[PDB]
Amino acid sequence: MEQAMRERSELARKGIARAKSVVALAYAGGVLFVAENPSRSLQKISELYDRVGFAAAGKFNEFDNLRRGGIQFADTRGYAYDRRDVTGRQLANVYAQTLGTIFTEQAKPYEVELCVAEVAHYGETKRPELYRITYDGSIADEPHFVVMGGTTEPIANALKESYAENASLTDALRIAVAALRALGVASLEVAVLDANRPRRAFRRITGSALQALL
Amino acid sequence: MEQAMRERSELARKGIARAKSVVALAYAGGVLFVAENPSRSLQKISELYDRVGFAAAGKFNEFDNLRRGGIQFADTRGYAYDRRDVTGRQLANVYAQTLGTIFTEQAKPYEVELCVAEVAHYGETKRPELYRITYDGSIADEPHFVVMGGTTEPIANALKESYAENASLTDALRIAVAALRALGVASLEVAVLDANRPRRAFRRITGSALQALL
Amino acid sequence: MEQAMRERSELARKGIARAKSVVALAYAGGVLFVAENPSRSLQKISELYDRVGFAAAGKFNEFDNLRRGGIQFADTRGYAYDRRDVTGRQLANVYAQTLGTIFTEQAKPYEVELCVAEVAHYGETKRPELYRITYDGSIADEPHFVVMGGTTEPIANALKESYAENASLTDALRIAVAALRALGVASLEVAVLDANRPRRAFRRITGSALQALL
Amino acid sequence: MEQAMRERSELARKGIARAKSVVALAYAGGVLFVAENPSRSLQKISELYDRVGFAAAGKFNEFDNLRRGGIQFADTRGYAYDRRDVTGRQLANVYAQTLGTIFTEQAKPYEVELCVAEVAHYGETKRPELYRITYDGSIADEPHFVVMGGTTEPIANALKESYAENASLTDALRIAVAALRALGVASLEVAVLDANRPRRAFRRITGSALQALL
Amino acid sequence: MEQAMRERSELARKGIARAKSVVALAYAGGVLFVAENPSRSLQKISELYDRVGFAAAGKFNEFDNLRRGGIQFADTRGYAYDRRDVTGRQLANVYAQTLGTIFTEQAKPYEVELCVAEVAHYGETKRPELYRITYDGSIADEPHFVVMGGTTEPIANALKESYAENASLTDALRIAVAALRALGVASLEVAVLDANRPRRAFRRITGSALQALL
Amino acid sequence: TTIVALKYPGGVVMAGDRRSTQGNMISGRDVRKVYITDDYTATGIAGTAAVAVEFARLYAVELEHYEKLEGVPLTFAGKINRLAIMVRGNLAAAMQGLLALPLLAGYDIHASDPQSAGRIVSFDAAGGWNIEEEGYQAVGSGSLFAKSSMKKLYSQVTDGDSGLRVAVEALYDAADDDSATGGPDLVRGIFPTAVIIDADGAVDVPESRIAELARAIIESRS
Amino acid sequence: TTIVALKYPGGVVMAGDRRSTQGNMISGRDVRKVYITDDYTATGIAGTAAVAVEFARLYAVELEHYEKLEGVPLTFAGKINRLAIMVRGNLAAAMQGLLALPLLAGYDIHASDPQSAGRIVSFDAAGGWNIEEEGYQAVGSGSLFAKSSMKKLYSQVTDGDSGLRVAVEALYDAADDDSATGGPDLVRGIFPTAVIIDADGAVDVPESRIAELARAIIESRSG
Amino acid sequence: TTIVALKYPGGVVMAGDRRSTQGNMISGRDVRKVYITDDYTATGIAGTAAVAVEFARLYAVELEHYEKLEGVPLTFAGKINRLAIMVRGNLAAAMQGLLALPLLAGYDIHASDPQSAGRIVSFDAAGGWNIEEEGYQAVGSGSLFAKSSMKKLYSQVTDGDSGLRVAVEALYDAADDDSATGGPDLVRGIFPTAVIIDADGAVDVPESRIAELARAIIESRSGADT
Amino acid sequence: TTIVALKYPGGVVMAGDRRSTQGNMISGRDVRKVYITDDYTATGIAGTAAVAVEFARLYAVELEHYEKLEGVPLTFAGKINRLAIMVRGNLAAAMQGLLALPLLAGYDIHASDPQSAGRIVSFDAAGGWNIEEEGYQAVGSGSLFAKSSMKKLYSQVTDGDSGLRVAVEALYDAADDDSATGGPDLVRGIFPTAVIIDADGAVDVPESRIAELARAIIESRS
Repeated sequence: MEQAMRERSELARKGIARAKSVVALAYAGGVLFVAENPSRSLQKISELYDRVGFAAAGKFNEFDNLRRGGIQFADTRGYAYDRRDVTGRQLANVYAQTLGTIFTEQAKPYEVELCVAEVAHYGETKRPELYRITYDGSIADEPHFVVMGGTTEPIANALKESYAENASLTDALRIAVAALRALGVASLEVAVLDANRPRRAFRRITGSALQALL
Repeated sequence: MEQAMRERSELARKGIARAKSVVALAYAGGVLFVAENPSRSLQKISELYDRVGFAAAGKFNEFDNLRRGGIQFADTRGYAYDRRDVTGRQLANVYAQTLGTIFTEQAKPYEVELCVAEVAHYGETKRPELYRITYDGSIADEPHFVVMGGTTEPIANALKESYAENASLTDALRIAVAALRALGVASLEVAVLDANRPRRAFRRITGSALQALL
Repeated sequence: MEQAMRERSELARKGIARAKSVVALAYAGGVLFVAENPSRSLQKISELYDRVGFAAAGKFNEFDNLRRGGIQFADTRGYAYDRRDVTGRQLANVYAQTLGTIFTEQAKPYEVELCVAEVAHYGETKRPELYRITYDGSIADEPHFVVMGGTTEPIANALKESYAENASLTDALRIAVAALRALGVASLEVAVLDANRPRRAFRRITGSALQALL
Repeated sequence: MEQAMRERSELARKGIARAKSVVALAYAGGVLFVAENPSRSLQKISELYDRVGFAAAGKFNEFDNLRRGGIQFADTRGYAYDRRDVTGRQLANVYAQTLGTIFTEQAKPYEVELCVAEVAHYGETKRPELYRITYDGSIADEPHFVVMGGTTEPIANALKESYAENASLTDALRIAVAALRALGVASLEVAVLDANRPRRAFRRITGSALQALL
Repeated sequence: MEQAMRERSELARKGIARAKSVVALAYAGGVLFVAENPSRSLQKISELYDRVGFAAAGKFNEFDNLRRGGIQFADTRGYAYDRRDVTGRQLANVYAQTLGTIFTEQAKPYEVELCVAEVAHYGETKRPELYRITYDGSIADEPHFVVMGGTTEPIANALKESYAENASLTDALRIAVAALRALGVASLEVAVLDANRPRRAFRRITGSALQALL
Repeated sequence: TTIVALKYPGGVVMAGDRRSTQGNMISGRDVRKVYITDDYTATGIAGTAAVAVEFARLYAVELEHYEKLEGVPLTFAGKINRLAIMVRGNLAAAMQGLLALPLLAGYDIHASDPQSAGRIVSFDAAGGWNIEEEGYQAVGSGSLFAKSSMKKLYSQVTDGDSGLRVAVEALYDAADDDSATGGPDLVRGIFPTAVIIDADGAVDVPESRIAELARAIIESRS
Repeated sequence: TTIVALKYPGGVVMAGDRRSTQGNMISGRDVRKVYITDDYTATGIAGTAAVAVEFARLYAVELEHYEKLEGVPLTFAGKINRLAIMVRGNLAAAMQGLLALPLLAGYDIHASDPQSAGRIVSFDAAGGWNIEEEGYQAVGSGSLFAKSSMKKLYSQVTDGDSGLRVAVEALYDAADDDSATGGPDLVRGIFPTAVIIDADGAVDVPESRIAELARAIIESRSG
Repeated sequence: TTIVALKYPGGVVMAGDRRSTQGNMISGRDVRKVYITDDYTATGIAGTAAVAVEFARLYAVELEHYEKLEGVPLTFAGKINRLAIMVRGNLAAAMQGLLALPLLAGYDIHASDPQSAGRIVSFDAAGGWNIEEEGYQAVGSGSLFAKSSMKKLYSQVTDGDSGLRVAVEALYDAADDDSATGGPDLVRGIFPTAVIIDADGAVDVPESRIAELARAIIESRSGADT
Repeated sequence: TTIVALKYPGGVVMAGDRRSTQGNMISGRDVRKVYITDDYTATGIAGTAAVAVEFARLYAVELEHYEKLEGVPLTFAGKINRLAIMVRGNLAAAMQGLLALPLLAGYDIHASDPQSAGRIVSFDAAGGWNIEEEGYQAVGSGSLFAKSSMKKLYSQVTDGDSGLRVAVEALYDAADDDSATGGPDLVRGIFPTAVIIDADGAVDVPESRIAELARAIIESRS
């Protein structure tokens, strides 16, 4: 089966490489999500829980399934225990377990790459956390940024070059959009995990407001 | 039949070979776990029960599954009988059985290698026990140390050379780290089963605590 | 499927031939079990019931499964009927049926060889019984001794040459350890079915007691 | 699937041809079973019900399964209806159906050949009945004798030559043992269905009794 | 899958061609069944219901299964509705469906050919009905006679030549036995569905009576 | 309801009345309660109508089902066992008021002595059975009167004819003392039904012969 | 119903009456309540008829079933356990009124001392069992009367013959004081049934011998 | 049975009596009803013995189970929820008479203000829970008497030591008025048990300290103090 | 029934009476209620006979089952838990009247201080357990009388011998005040049974020694 898993890995890798790109960056404000997205209504960035966000690249129906699954998991846990007990690390761990099971047992692997991010609770000091989960369930935490989908090399290099820790929202956005180029309101999906919010940190930046930061 | 088993055996072995390394060493105060681990929150060393610890090399989602399964088993046994009835030999046995089943019946074999360790109960004299369970369910207990993941030969040789029975925590760390080199706080995961603890022997060494030893 | 049966039989045969060896010998005091075993906690010799013992060669997780299954069977029968109704023959028979099923229906054959032995009940005269069950469920009763695991030929002959009926424990032990050579306390697992015991005939011979015998 | 069926037939035929031989002969006093059997405790001839007996050649674990299955069937029928409603024909019929199923569905065919025999009830006149069931579920009733296992040709010829209807027990035994030669108490298993018995017609002939007859 | 179907058909056709022959003939009395059958106790002709009969050629254990299945079906329907609601057409239709399923889904096709026959109820006028169901579930109703098993051509030709509608029992028997030759009481199984029977039309003709008819 | 059975030299006879009641009201006059269940057995059933018919019908099916599967009929012991098991199966329902009890009459073709091969077997609600050894038995609301009558008349039984007469008279006595059991109805021409079983087999007794017996009994007591 | 069992030197004897009642009405006069269940055991059962017959029949099947499967008979302890488990299985039904209790008599071929190898075992509705150590036991509606009689007569038991006599007399006393237990019927010629078990196995006692015993008892009390 | 808990500046204390009764009969004198369930929590349980021990044992297992699986302990809210859910699971049995109610005492390490990080939570048979805001709580046959006593004495609580004294005195008052609650046994030397929890974690209070408190209370009410 | 257990220096003793009753009637005189369940434990059970025997038998099997599977015996705490769980398993049946309660006596080989390594554990119907800290315990219809007796006698216990005497006397007092508990039967020669457990393991006390104790107690009170 050496070739079996070999072929499954190829199929997924190709699908993802063929998809549009997404980046997540840590900034003084919180965490910033920027994705190439032409669609008006189909989303690749999403809230999961109070301080936890989600971004994906690849086949939409597949990462949307995982998005819903994550929300289900997060809401279920917060109710069985408490809201404060749900963490981005817990969600990343469950996505790893899930993709791993999908990768080896599903008829076809999921052609997706996920990012789970978490910011501090209101009034706390805690470095943002970024987790990247790939199609085979491999998982990695990143300190500063995550790039997914399409040809990531140029984008990651551009970030590795221009990325500054604790940049403002505007500077972070510009850095991100530029790295992505390696773009206007109509082709971008933007949102942040705003650590300054009391409970729900996730907020989308759209239309005029998004224009203002460009 | 015979060929298929060989291939599953090849797939698992290669994966284990490709992963980062881990060592466990018996020492005067208990057992020391040292693993190459860049991650801030993803762990390959863990508590299982009062006097029992766990370390793994290989695919994270897979050994994390086994970690959780072990904890489930231990806590259940302890509750159904008594805490003192849970042993490292017992856990090793159950991992052997589990991995054996996984290896022959799962869609893909688990690319993992496990170590289960146990130290004496508080105020008792009992040599630490080290068990190594491989991907096919094969099991063996080592007197002095266990090496898992990546290229083990140089590491095992280095240990076979520098290993002293009943070394201090500091000396054991040096031997361990060095053997691994064949690595700063930021790239190491360290923990011990401290036989001097009253009940829960497992304790992580990180940051400043880790610094004193290095 | 003729080829498939051929391959399974080869897989098991090749697996046991790679394992450490074990002998069981009828002796003046009962049955003696001697196995090459470096491990201190992992066991290949075991009690099954009052007058019935078990020894195995091969893959540990697999023969340990069978060991536990046997104990389950024996304890259940004894409870449903009476203790005196459990016999070595009965257990050997059930292992034969079990391994036969495993050999033809499991994903992989069990790489094991087992010995079931029985001695007389306290104060009775009855020749000890030795049964050997192989990986395909074939079963044979032996009058004097059983050899399992690794390269059995030299051991069997070394035994067929030196074996004396009704030898003392010490003589039996040396005969056995010698036949095996074709080994100190630290590399041997030893136990007997002691017909002189009132109920539970199984007793291990370890440490100082075993040393004085070698 | 024509090839698979051919290989299944070939495997079973070979196994049976490799096994020790057994004969059943109708005689004046009932039916005589004689089998080559070195074992002290493993049996290939057995009681099934009041007037019904069983003999088998081939793989022991497999024909012992069928033995137990038949006894289960007989005892159940007798209890659900009446003892007198259990017949050899009935049992032969159920073995045919069972082996047929096993031959086509099981992972590996049973390497066995069965004989079911029945004698008259006490004080009745009724020719003994002998049924032979082969590995594929084929069934045949024989008037005078049945030969199973190993190389049957010479044995069947010897019988075809020396067989006399209504021979005495001693003459029948000699005829049988001789036909088999084409053996002392220690290598023979002997039993009869004794039509002269009030209810349970099955009785073994062992040790001195058998020795005296030989 | 064209070949697989071809092979299954071939296997069944061969098995049936290798079996002993059976004929069923309509006559003034009702249907007549005559089969080549050496056996004293194994039957290939049977009573299915009050006015319905069953005959089969091929592998005994397989057609006996179908015989029992049909009796189960008939008795159940009769109980569920009314006896008079059970018909030959009904049973033949159920056999077609059953053998169709067996032929495509069983591990091995059934090597059987069935005849279902029905005569008028007492005091009614209704042509007998003969149905022939083959191994693949194909079904055909015949006006005058049915031939199954072995080499049917010569037998069918002989019938096609000497068959007379509304023949007497003795004449029909002779015609049938002769067609079959292309035997004595000891090698024939004979039975008839007797129209001039108030409820159960099936009756066997054996021993002295059969001889008289001959 | 009353159902009687008695052994005579060479066979057995079973007879049953025709009445059904709903409380005090007569709800039926022609109920048939005695069924031939195979060539050598008959079953008479007292109690819940729905259950009684099921028993007789299913039992006869079961007997012939065995015969057709196995090529031979059940032994008599086997026939008893199957009926007992069927009755036990109804225990739960019987405890809810759906209670019916069979009486089994048969001729055992495998018996040593054909003179006494007749069999009568009674059953309780839990599937208990008893092979009657005293020559007669009865079940139903009038069974006590029927048996106290047979106790006095049974000595007159020397053949099938006298056996039948005594059975009909026992039924008559049951109807005389039990309002839930119906006597011969001369106005409507409805009489008890009966089955006789012997070496030849089980056969229905013609109404005309039972009518004649009834008239003789009636004349005798006038 | 009354069933008695007692040990004598070398064996055991068990006897039972023949009566069944439906309330006050006598519903049977020839019921057999004592069954040989294997070569060395007999079971007598009091209570619900349907349950009693099932027990005896199924139990004997189970005993021989084991023997055929395993090549050897159950030990006596095993025989006890299987009967107990079977009784326990009926507990639910027994609580609904389908209650039956076995009395087990046997000869243990594996016993050390053949003089006292006789065994008597009683059972309760939950499957509890007791190996009787006082020499005799009884179950059924007349068991008290039978035991109080044996209490006085047991000293006369020195062999199988006297053992049988005492058993029959205990049954007689039970029938004398309990209307649900039947005494010897001299008019019909129906008597209690009995089984004797010794080293040669379990055998049915001939009616003629029991009849003779009954007549002697009767003559003795006429006086 | 009586179990009391109260908050003092910097922590919380929980104490329970030692008695069990079967009707009027004293069936036990040394029952321990207060269990440390993790580093920062203790559970005291009144009601059916079998159910009480199950709760404490299983709950402690569950807490540590989560910690080992997830690498971090449940938040205090989570610990409350899990206990409540466990209690609700027993509702059916409780309605059959197998009723037991826990009282939960804890120190919330994540609380803003460490002075008031002590927590007391009560539970009803249906899994209802309430975080106590009035400083103290009690459960069991003597809980009314204990609470009416604490109502008067609570103003004297200014530290762990006085908190412990008030808890022991409330138990004393409960035993004084409720025959199903046991007072200090000076003859046998058996006393109520107690746990104190602060920033350094939950610890068992030494019997000797409780004995000393009991003696002072006793002497104070004799007038031997005077 | 009465079953008593008490700790003495170096071990523990358990003793039980021999009586069974069915209402007022004495139904047994030789019932054995105290069983050695492993090398270092004994169980005495009061209540429903069928349940009591099951407990002792199954419990002993379970203990040795664990030892054979795991190579080592359960800790004493584990032995307690398993018994408790087994008792809880019977709760439903116990509520239907099949109630039995075990008393557990043992010697903990892992205990620090061998003088006080004796253990006595009581159990309630729901699986509740209590490790006794006052030195003795009793269960059954006479357990109150036995404990009131031991309360006065326990100070005399200084060794196994005196422990045994106090246990037998407590049983004697139980029998004296409770008709469901049997006293020594000097006519039949039947006495309470006892087990002693110390560092050398659990052993049955010879009948002769118990008989001697009984006679002394009797003479003492005459």
